[PDB]
Amino acid sequence: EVETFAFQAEIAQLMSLIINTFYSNKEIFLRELISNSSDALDKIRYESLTDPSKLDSGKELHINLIPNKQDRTLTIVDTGIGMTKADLINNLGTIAKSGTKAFMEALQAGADISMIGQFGVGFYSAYLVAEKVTVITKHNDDEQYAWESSAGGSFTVRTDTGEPMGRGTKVILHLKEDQTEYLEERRIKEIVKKHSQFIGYPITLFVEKE
Ligand SMILES: CNc1ncnc2[nH]cnc12
Repeated sequence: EVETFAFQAEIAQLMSLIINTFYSNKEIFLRELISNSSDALDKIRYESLTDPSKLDSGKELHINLIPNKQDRTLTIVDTGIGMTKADLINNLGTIAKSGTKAFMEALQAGADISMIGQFGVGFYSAYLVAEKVTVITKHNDDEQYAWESSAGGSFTVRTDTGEPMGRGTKVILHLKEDQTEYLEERRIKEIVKKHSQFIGYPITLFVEKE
């Protein structure tokens, strides 16, 4: 059972702008997604301070980066608070409609695309490098779901049959054919050290057999 939804018009326009604008500094996508994971780990931590049973689904708090050259995917995994089905449908827990309107107003007044995170919609910078994004997520108060979109104005939500993750979110980037540099260990390391060196959770870069 798969359900299909239309993006609100402002989010559809934001995604088409990210996909079709000439902008060379694409590497900022990974900074924005690591920051999103850190915010979600802060949230489950705060809830656990008064109710430790919230970590019955997993006590480790971390971020993993997993490249796969055979599938041409780069995946970002966190053990944060996760998303309910309502959260996924509601623009992955963001205020994306008003955030877009601010981002547009800022771009006209001189800002550039790398400031996207200051408006609450940094998740959509994934489309600088991906042609499709799949999101797997599990919140303590709901079941495991998969969200997916290739842009084009719609997304799908379904109940996920894959491996149970316990609690958290997985962002799988199906990369554009000319953006494979972001599967290389040296390149990922460079980007993390430049943009994310003070994140307060351990970041582990997996390697491959090759
Ligand atoms: C983008 N929305 C998110 N909500 C909850 N956990 C996450 N981890 C990465 N992105 C998120």
